[PDB]
Amino acid sequence: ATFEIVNRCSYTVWAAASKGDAALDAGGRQLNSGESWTINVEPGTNGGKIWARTDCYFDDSGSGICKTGDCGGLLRCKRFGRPPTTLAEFSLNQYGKDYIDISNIKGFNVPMNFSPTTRGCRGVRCAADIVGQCPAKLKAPGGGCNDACTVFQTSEYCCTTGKCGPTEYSRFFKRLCPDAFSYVLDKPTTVTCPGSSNYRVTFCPTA
Repeated sequence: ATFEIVNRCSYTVWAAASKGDAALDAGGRQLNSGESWTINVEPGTNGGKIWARTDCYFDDSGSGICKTGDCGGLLRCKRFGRPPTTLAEFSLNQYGKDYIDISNIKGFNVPMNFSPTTRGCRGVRCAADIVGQCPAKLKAPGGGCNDACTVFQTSEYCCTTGKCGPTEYSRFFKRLCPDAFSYVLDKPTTVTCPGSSNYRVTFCPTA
């Protein structure tokens, strides 16, 4: 499947693409405002994620640090990034279907639209100003709005017993972005697309 990752933000982002134990394609790249990066993701990829990282510094060897979404200090991500990170999540060619969603379960850093470029399903978007409206206890100094599991590490926010309800904090993310997951057991906002669809992830889609 091909994904075109487009940075419509007015600031630079460092895009990242991983399936948790391996890079997808090059795994990361700098995108200045307006730039597009086309990657290929192998069919059947399960549990892939794409996200943006902000305020990064990397040296010659592709080592350094980002204020949100850092993936162990590497330009080319092999592992998932540190919250807060708005996530585009996908599982491809799962019994003939592709499954996409956007999640705020690991917080929010940059607004995102995640849309097929082929026929047969609709996209999803979380474009609200979550960082500007973020509850004081969830604000991340680096920028971004953390989820409550990252901040407080309780069974209720992290849904560690597999039983948990919505919370004042998950309702905040849900009120601003109803089409994104707001906690682990939220009513799914997954979109089912034809198997082998192609996609565009756009950062700052309204910008």
